[PDB]
Amino acid sequence: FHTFFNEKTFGLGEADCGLRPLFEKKSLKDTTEKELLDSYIDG
Amino acid sequence: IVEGWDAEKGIAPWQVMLFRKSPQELLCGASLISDRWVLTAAHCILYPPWDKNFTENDLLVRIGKHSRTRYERNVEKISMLEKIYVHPRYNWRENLDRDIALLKLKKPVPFSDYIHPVCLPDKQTVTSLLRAGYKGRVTGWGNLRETWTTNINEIQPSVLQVVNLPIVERPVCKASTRIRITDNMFCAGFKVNDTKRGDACEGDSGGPFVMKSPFNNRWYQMGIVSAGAGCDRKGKYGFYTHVFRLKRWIQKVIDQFG
Repeated sequence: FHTFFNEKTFGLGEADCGLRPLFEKKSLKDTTEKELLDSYIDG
Repeated sequence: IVEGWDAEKGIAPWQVMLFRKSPQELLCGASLISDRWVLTAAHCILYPPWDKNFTENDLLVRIGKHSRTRYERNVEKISMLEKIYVHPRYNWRENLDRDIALLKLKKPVPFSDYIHPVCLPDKQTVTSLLRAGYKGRVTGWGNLRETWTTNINEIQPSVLQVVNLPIVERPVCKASTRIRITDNMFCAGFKVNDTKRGDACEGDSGGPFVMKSPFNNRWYQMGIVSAGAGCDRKGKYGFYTHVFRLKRWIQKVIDQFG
């Protein structure tokens, strides 16, 4: 994950963004996420 | 949120409630990008003909909440707003174009199991993830149905609400309304002819349309709920503000004022 904004002005948070403490942080998934995954048929 | 479901505690830690101080009513959704900058519909802040000229002093923001009103102790943290930056080409007189708002907290929000930022799109992600028919998750404390069926009190979910939605072909949507779907918006909704119904409602305006990347496993706020089709608007598809298309402006502000 190659960051953008300046840690200094943006604020702490970018590096580990978008990964869920209770979810991604344990491999564990959420009741409906496989729904999202499977919507990706294009490319 | 219509035909949404309850959210598992934590399922979207980025979710922020945008509160009115006096009186106290829910005002809008709002994503969190970093322990100090937060994202919302500009219209959630400055729409005059619905009486909105809100300022930093009038509002709070509520981070990592579940129960729409149980002041969840030892979980939700209440940040105060230091300043609100509104895309300045956003002109509430024309249309919903550039319906975007950045809010700087006074105090860096602590992260917990329930507070934790959302990633943002890079052109790379946009192009692989923002496709006609790809589904994306919208979360909110907007009302649950058409507003004079049953009783306000039912229809106002008691915890945070979740709903995924397919992205809509730009002609399909464009054709569907006399509002200009600009360069800087996208459309989410199930097929006109469809067997679920999911959408966002006024109260949901401001929060995050979000998709998870399968390449790097991360959650990216492609949009802002800009004008859902759920509830009273009952038009055809929801418009979202394209977050990426405005990343240039986002940085202009942070860097200037962070």
